Amino acid sequence: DVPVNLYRPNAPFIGKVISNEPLVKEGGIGIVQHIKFDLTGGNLKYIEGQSIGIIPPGVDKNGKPEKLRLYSIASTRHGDDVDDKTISLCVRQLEYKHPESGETVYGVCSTYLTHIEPGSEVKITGPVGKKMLLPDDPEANVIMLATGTGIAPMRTYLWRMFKDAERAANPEYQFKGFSWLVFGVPTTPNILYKEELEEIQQKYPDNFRLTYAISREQKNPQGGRMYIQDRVAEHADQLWQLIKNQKTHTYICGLRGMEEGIDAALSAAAAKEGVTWSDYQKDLKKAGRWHVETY
Ligand SMILES: Cc1cc2nc3c(=O)[nH]c(=O)nc-3n(C[C@H](O)[C@H](O)[C@H](O)COP(=O)(O)OP(=O)(O)OC[C@H]3O[C@@H](n4cnc5c(N)ncnc54)[C@H](O)[C@@H]3O)c2cc1C
Repeated sequence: DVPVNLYRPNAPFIGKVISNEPLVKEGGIGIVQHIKFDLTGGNLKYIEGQSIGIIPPGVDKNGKPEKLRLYSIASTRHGDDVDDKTISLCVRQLEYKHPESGETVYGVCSTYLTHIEPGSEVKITGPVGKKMLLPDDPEANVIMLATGTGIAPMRTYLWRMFKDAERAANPEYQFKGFSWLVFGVPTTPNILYKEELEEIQQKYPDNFRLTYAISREQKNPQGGRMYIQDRVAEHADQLWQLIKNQKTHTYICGLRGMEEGIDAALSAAAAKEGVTWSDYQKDLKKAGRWHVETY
């Protein structure tokens, strides 16, 4: 029932860019763009929590054709316009240091995508992934630990839950559980979808809690810069008591390196009640209630 690999890299869907909008505001670090693709002409269908491949043009340094790169789908199954005609991505331009031969190195597929113009055609494959699916249970609790572009699966959950046009389009999914997003970025202009995240929390103050960890603007109790792991440490007992509910799911998305600090905090929380988190977490993983996708 879950759509997967409707398109494969030997014969990918040639979609077309509708829009390419900036998500990082003035005064922020880096470039993250919201890119929306036209899916008409084909049959790419997808749900929340899945990814797609994009194959960038050109060859590598060895002269071989470039391979696909996976990106978390940033839209619900219906697309941003709730017309079931498009798909959106949340793409950050990878750029890095001198000791990788040169000076600043720019990632192939990410630079391509963040600079791509409306009207351009793109090789799209997928969808893929069953690790990050949203439960159909409206009474489910959904904890969302995200940094940077790991917001993208979170945005698909939240939009389906809380957007007026989504509610009207999903008679069966009228969310009434609780959801809690801890979102980690370096500055306030780097809060992707800040306006819409905060508006969702205004409409649904009892069903959505939004928590930020902004490193360049906030210190943890030890005097260091604030990260997502610090906010989880700070709310560890609440987060543990939510996790004990049979209906509670937890999603972790973003660049790799966050999972350790999150675990040590929940380890100290669980231990208070004579539970070793790492084994309890094994059972949550088998139960399909502990979702992680870092990269
Ligand atoms: C399931 C999944 C979902 C993803 N979702 C998203 C998403 O929603 N948004 C998004 O922006 N990205 C996402 N990514 C990452 C994305 O797929 C690409 O890896 C990323 O965009 C960079 O690709 P590129 O083509 O720009 O870089 P490449 O040109 O392949 O450059 C990457 C390579 O350069 C090196 N490198 C990278 N960073 C550094 C560094 N700091 N120092 C030294 N060397 C380095 C490594 O060898 C790495 O393999 C996702 C990845 C996966 C696996």
